[PDB]
Amino acid sequence: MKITVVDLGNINVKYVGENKGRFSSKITNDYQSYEEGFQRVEYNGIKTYIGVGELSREFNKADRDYMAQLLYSLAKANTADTKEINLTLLLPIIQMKNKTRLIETLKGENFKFKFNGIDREIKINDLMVLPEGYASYYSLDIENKKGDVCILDLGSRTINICVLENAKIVKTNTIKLGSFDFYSKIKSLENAKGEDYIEEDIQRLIDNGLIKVDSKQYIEFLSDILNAVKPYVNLKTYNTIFTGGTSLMLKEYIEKLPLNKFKVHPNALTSNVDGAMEASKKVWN
Amino acid sequence: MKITVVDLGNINVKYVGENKGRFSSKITNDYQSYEEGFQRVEYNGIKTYIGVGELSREFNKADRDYMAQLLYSLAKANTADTKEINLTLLLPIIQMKNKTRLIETLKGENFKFKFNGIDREIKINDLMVLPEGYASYYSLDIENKKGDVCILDLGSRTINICVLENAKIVKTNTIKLGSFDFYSKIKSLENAKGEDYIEEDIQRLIDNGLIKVDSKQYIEFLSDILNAVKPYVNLKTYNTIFTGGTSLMLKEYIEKLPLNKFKVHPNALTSNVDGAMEASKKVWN
Amino acid sequence: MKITVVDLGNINVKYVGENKGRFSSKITNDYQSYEEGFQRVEYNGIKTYIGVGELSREFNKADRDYMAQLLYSLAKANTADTKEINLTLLLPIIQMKNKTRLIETLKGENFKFKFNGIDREIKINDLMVLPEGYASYYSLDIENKKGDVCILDLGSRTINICVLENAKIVKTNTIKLGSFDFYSKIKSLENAKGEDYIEEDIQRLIDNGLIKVDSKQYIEFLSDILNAVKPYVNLKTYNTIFTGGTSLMLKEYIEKLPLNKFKVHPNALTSNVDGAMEASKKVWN
Amino acid sequence: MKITVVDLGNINVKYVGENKGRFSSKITNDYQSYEEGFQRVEYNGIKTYIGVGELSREFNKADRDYMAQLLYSLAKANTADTKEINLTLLLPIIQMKNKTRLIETLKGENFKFKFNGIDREIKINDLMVLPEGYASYYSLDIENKKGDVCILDLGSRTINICVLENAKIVKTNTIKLGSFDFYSKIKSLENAKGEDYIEEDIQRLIDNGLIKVDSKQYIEFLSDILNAVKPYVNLKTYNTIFTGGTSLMLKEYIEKLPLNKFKVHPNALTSNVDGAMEASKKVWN
Amino acid sequence: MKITVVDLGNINVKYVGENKGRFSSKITNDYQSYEEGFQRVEYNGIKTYIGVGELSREFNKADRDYMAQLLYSLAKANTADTKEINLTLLLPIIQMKNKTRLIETLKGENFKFKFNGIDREIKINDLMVLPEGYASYYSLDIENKKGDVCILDLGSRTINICVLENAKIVKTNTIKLGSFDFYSKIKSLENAKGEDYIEEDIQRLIDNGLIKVDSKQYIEFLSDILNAVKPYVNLKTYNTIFTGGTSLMLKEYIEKLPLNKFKVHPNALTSNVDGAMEASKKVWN
Ligand SMILES: Nc1nc2c(ncn2[C@@H]2O[C@H](COP(=O)(O)OP(=O)(O)OP(=O)(O)O)[C@@H](O)[C@H]2O)c(=O)[nH]1
Ligand SMILES: Nc1nc2c(ncn2[C@@H]2O[C@H](COP(=O)(O)OP(=O)(O)OP(=O)(O)O)[C@@H](O)[C@H]2O)c(=O)[nH]1
Ligand SMILES: Nc1nc2c(ncn2[C@@H]2O[C@H](COP(=O)(O)OP(=O)(O)OP(=O)(O)O)[C@@H](O)[C@H]2O)c(=O)[nH]1
Ligand SMILES: Nc1nc2c(ncn2[C@@H]2O[C@H](COP(=O)(O)OP(=O)(O)OP(=O)(O)O)[C@@H](O)[C@H]2O)c(=O)[nH]1
Ligand SMILES: Nc1nc2c(ncn2[C@@H]2O[C@H](COP(=O)(O)OP(=O)(O)OP(=O)(O)O)[C@@H](O)[C@H]2O)c(=O)[nH]1
Repeated sequence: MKITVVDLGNINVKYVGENKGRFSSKITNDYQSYEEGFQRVEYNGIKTYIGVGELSREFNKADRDYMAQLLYSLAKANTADTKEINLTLLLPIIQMKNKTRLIETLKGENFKFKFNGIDREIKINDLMVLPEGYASYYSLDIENKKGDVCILDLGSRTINICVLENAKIVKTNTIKLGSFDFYSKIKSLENAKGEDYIEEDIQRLIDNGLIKVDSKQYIEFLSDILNAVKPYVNLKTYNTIFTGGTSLMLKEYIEKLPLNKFKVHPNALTSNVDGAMEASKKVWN
Repeated sequence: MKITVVDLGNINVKYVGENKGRFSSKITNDYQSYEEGFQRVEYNGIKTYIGVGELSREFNKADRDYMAQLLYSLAKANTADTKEINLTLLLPIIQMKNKTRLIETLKGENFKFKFNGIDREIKINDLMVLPEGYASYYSLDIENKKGDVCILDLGSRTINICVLENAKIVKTNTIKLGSFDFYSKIKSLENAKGEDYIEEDIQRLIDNGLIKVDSKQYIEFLSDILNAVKPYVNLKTYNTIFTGGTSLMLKEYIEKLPLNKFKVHPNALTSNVDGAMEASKKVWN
Repeated sequence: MKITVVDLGNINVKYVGENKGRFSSKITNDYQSYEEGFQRVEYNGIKTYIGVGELSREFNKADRDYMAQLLYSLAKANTADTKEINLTLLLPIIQMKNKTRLIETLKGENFKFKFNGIDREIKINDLMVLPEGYASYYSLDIENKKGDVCILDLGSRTINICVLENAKIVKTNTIKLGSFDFYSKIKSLENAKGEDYIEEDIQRLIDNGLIKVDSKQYIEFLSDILNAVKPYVNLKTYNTIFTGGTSLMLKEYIEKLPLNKFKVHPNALTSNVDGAMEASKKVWN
Repeated sequence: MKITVVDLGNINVKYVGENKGRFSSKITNDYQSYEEGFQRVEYNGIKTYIGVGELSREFNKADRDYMAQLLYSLAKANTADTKEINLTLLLPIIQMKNKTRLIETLKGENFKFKFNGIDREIKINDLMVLPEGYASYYSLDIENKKGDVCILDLGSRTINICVLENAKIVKTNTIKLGSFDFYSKIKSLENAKGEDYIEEDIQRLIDNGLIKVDSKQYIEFLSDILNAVKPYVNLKTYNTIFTGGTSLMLKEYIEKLPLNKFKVHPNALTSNVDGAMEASKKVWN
Repeated sequence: MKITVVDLGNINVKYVGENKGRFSSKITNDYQSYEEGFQRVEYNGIKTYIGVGELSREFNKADRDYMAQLLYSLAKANTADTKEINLTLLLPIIQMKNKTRLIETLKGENFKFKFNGIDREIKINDLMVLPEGYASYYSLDIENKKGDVCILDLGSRTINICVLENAKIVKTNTIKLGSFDFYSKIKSLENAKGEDYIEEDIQRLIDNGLIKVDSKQYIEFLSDILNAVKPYVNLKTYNTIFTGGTSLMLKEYIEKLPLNKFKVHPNALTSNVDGAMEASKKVWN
C-alpha cells in the first residue's frame, strides 16, 4: 500500500507519506532540561531533541544520531501509531559512498523509539534510495525532458549537477559550495567589524533585517559558481532547472541571467522529492 | 469557571485569581508569641506566620514549608471561603527538576489549614505549571513577538533568559545571579567597615537612605552580567524584554545601554504572570 | 460612649477614663489595723489595701489578687458611682501567654467590691487587650512612623522591644532586665557593707540622697543592655523611642549616646497608653 | 596535661574530664528561695540554679546565661578546686554561625563563680570546638568507617546528618525536628481533650505511664523523618549510625526498619563526645 | 626557572610543579556553613569550596568559576607562598575553540585569592596550552613513536583520538562518550527499578559494591566505541596507547581485545601531562 519519501537535505529534513512537510536539520543531544517544551525521542540509548542544537557542517549525516531525527521525520509524514511502511530514501550524490551499510542496517527491519512519549517501534517494508537533487528529473514533464536539461540543485553547502539527455543522464557533478560559503566570505570581514555573528545565525538577521548584505555580493557568488561550472557544462545548453532552497536565495538574479533556457522550479526546494515519487511509483506500481 | 496563577518568585510570592497581588517570601515558623499581630496558618502540624522570619537563599522553596505560604497566597487571590479553583503554578526554569512529585502531590486534591482562624480546607481543580520568567512570552504582543526576542527576567538571585524566534523558543539559560550578589559584593567591604549590616536589610537602608551605594557599582554589575551573557546571545539581536523586580534596580541605566532594541516591560515584575494567563486561557478556554 | 485604658505596668498601675493617673503596684492583704487611714476594697472574700504591702517581683500579676487593685484603678479613672464602661486593657508582651482566661473571666461581666465603703458593683462593656510597651506605637506621629523605628519600653524589671517598619512590626523582644537588676547588683556589695538596705527601698534613699550611687554604674548598666540588644537590632537603625519609667532613670545619659536617631518620649512613662488610645478609638470609633 | 569535652546538647549538658556525666539543660534564674536545696552558682552578677526552671526551646543557648551552667558542667567533669584545664567544646552544626565571638570571649581566659559556696575562678588552657553530632565520626572504628556511613544524631529538637565517605565528609544537613514535634503533634489533640499537659512534662507521664501514646504514632514520626531525608541521602547507602537520646525513643522500631546497614550506637547519646575525644587527642597528642 | 602543567581533565583537575597530584573537579559555591572543614578560596567576589558541589556535565569548564579551582590546583603543585611561575595549561581538543580569550585573559598577569586564609596573589610568567589527551604523544618513547600510533584518551565524558605517524599527526577525532554514557544507559533501567541512584554516585556504589554491574555491559560499551571509531581508524594499525581514567574502567577487557598492537599506558590517566612536560621543556629549555 503505502509509500514514503524521506529526504535528508542540507539544512532541513523532509518527509512525505501520510503527511507532508519538513523541518530543521539541527540536532541537540547536548543539555536538555525542559523535556515538555521540545520535540524529543529516545531510541537504543540515544536521547535527542529535534530541530535545535549542533549541526557543524559535518559529513556522515547518515551516521551521526540522525536516526532519531530520521525516525521523527517518518513519524511526521506518518500517523502517530504507524507500524509498517514502504521506504524511499535519498542521499546527496557524493554521500552515496556510504549506501550499502545503511541499506542493510535498515532494510526490512523494525526500530523502536520513545518520541514525545508515543514510544512505539515501527517496521519498514523496504528501502530504496535515490541521489538527492537527481530525483527532480522525474518531477520534470516531457515539456522539457524531451530536450537536454540540467537538474541544478543549489543546496546550502552544495551544488549538485545532473546533465541529462532525453530519458538519460549525460554527466554529473557536485561541489560543496553554496550560500554558506557566501555567509562565511561575508563574515570574514563583517565579523571582523568587531561583531559577534556567524553564518549560522546570519540568515535570521537578514530575515529580520537587523543586518543586511549587498546584492552585488550575491552577484559575485553567482559569477563564481558560473565560472566553476563552465568546464563541465555549457549552461546555455542543457536547459537548467534550479532546485533546492539556495535557489531561493537568488531567484531574483537567476531570472536576470543571460542564459537562453532556464527556470527556477516552482517549489524548487521540494521538486526533487516530487520526482523521487514518480520513481517510487515506478517501483511499487 | 475560575482560574488562578500563583508564582513563587525570588523575594515575593504572587497570587492572581478572584484577587491580585503579592507579598514577601519571608517565612517564620520559629518563635511566635503575638498570634494576633501576624498572619498565621496551621496545616498538617506545620504552623507558620507569613512574610517574616528566615529565607536564607535556599533552594527547594517548593518543599520547605512554603505549603502554608502557598495556600495563603491562594487565599489572597481567592475569597476567604473558597473550596474549588483551577490552578496555574510556576517555578523558575532550573527548579523544574522537581516538577513531577509536586504535581502529583497536589493534583486535584483538597488541603486543609487554620489560617487566621478561617480554618478551611480547599480543593483544587487542576494544576498546570510554567517556567517562571518564560511566561512573559505570552504577555508579549505581536508588536515584538513577530520578531526574535529575549525574555530576560532579572530576579534577585537569578537571571532567567529565554531567547525566542517567532512563536517558538530558540535557546534558554539561567544563572543564579542578581541584586543579591551585588549586595554581597558591596557588603564584602562596606560591612568590613566595622558595621553590622547584611544583604538582607541593605535594600531597606538604601530605601530610607541611611546608607547609599555608588551608581557606578550598579554599572559594574550590569557590565558583569552583560559579559556573562555574551557567549549565548547577541543582545542587540533578540530584542530584550526585561522582567522581574531586579530590572527595577537598574531601569535607569538599562535605558542607557547601547543596545538597539530593548525595553523594561511596564510592571516588568508582574509581566510573566500576565503571559502565564494567556497560557491559562489557552488551556481552560 | 465611654472608653478606658488600664495598664498594669511594672511598678505602678495606670488608669485613664473619666479620670487619669496612676499609683503604686504594691499590695497588702497582710496585717491591717487602721482601715480608715488606707485605701481599701473587699470583693469575693478578698480584702486588700492599695499601694502598700508585698510585691516580690512575681509573675502572674494578672492572677494574684490584683483584681481589687485593678478595680480600684478603674474606679480611679472613673467616677465613684460607675456601673458600665468599655475596657481597653494591656499586659506586657510575654505575659500574654495568659490572655485567654482573663478575657473570658472578665468579658462583659459585672463585678462587686466594697472599696472604702462606696461598695458598688460595676459592669464592663467589653475588654480588648494590647501588649504593654507596644501601644506607644500609635502615640507616634507620622513624623517618625514614616521611617522604621523601635518602641523601647524600659520598665523596671523589663525591656520590651518592638522593632517596626512603616505601619507594621518587623520584630519583637523582651528581656526581664531593668533598674532592679542594677539595684540588686549595687546591693550585692553596698549591702555587703554591713548595711540593711534593699532594691525595694533603695530608690527612695537616692531620692532623698541618704545614699547615692555612681553615675558610671548607670553607664555600666546602659552598656550591658546595649550589648544585650545588639544581636537583634542595630540601634542606629530603627530610630528608638524610649518609654516607661526606667527611661527616666537614664535620660541624662541616653541623650549622650552615640546613636544617630533616638529620643526619650515626653511623658515616656505614659506614652504607651497614649497610643493604646489611638487603638481604642480605632475599635470604638 | 588535662583534656575536657563539654557538649551542650539539646535537653542536657554533658561533661567529661576528671569526671564524666551529664545533667538537665533546664535553667532557673527566676524565683529562688531555698538556696541550700538546689545547685547554685553566681558569676558576674548572674545568679543561676542548675537543672530546673525555663528552657523554652530557644536558640542562642550559647549566649543566654548558660555560662553559669557551662561552668557548672566543667566543675562536674573537674574537681572542686580546679584552676586550669584544656577545653574541647561542641555546638550543633547550624549554631556554629555563632562560633567566633564565643571562642575569643572565652579563649585562654579565667572566669569566676560562686557555685554552692566553693566560689573559685578557673582559667582555661585553650578552646577547640566541634559540631555536635559530627564528632561521633571519630568514635567510629574502621569496622565501618572503611565504608561510606551516615552519622545520624537524633536530638530532641533536631536531626543532624553527616554523610561521610572513607575518612571524609560527603554532605551534611540538619533539620530542627525530633521527639518534641511528636510531643507537640500528640498534644495538639491529647491536650485538646480538656487536659492540662504539655510536651515538657509529657515524657515524664509516659515514663510513669500516667498517660501513654500509641506506637504507630512513633512509626508515623519515623516515616515522616524518612520522607524528609530522602532527597539528600539514600539511607540504604551510607550505613547509618544513630546517636543522641531521641534515637533511644525509637531503637525498638529503628531495628525494625527495612534498611540494609544501620545500627543504634551503644550509648548512642554519648557517642559523639566519645569521638570528640579522638579529636581531642589528635590536637593535644 | 620553574615549570608547571595544570590539566583540567574530565572528572578531576591536575597539577604538577613544585608538587604533583590531582583532585576532584566538583565545585560548590552553593550553600556553605562550615568554612573550616572544607577547602575554600575567594577571588574577585567569587567564593568557592573545592572538590564538592555541582558539576552537571557542562561545557565551558574554562569559564564557569573554575578560576578559583584552577588557582587552587596551581597552589597544590606550588608552595603556599608562591608569586611567579611559568604556565603550561591544557584543554580538551574540541574545547580549544575557546583558547584565545583565556590566554590573553591570563597571559603574564597576577591574580588574587583568599584560599584557606593564605590569601595571596600570584603572577604567572607565561601560558602555553596543549590539547588534553594529545600531550601523551611526547610521553611516548621512540620504542613506539618510530611506528604509527594512536593516542587514545578515554576520558569519562569523552574519547579523544590522535592518530599519528612518525613524529607527526595523521588525523584527530573526539566524541563526547565514555563511562558516563554507560552509567546513564545502566541507570535508564536500574534506576527504573524504583531506586534513587544516578550516574554521579554510581561509581562509588560499585566501588563499595553496594550495587554491581555485569561485565558483558562493559563489553557492550567497548563494542559500541569500537564500532564508532571504525570509519576513521583501523585499530590494528596505529598501535593504540590508552590514556585517561576511563581506560582504567576496562583495562581488564582492553587487554582481551583481538588487536595486534596496543597497551594501557602505566599511569594511563597521568601520561598526557607526562608528555606535556617534554613539550614544556622544549619551550622553556
Ligand atoms: N529566501 C528563501 N530561502 C529559502 C527558502 N526555503 C529554503 N531556503 C534556503 O535554503 C537554504 C538551505 O539549503 P537548501 O538550499 O534548501 O539545500 P537543500 O539540500 O535543499 O536542504 P533542505 O532545505 O534541507 O532541503 C537556506 O539558505 C535557506 O535560506 C525560502 O522559502 N526562501
Ligand atoms: N526599585 C525597585 N525595586 C523593586 C521593585 N519591585 C521589586 N523590586 C526588586 O526586586 C528584587 C527582588 O527580586 P525580583 O527582581 O523581583 O525577582 P522575582 O523572581 O520577580 O521575585 P519576586 O519579586 O518575588 O517576583 C528586589 O531587589 C527588589 O528591590 C520596585 O518597585 N522598585
Ligand atoms: N527618675 C525618675 N524615675 C521615674 C519617674 N517615673 C517613673 N520612674 C521610674 O520607673 C521605674 C519603674 O518601672 P517603669 O520604668 O516605670 O516600668 P513600667 O512598665 O512603665 O511600670 P509603671 O511605672 O507602673 O508604668 C522606677 O525605677 C522609677 O524610678 C520619674 O518621674 N523620674
Ligand atoms: N527512652 C530513652 N530516652 C532517652 C534516654 N536518654 C536520653 N533520651 C532522650 O533524649 C531526648 C533528648 O534529646 P536527645 O535525643 O538526647 O538530643 P541531644 O542533642 O543528645 O541532647 P542531650 O540529651 O542533652 O545530649 C529525650 O526525648 C529523652 O527522652 C534513655 O536512656 N532512654
Ligand atoms: N577503576 C579505576 N578508575 C579510575 C582510576 N582513576 C581514574 N579512574 C576513572 O576515570 C574516570 C574519570 O574520567 P577520566 O577517564 O579520568 O578522564 P580524564 O579526562 O582523564 O579526567 P581526569 O580524571 O580529571 O583526568 C572515572 O570513571 C574514574 O573511575 C583508577 O585508578 N581506577
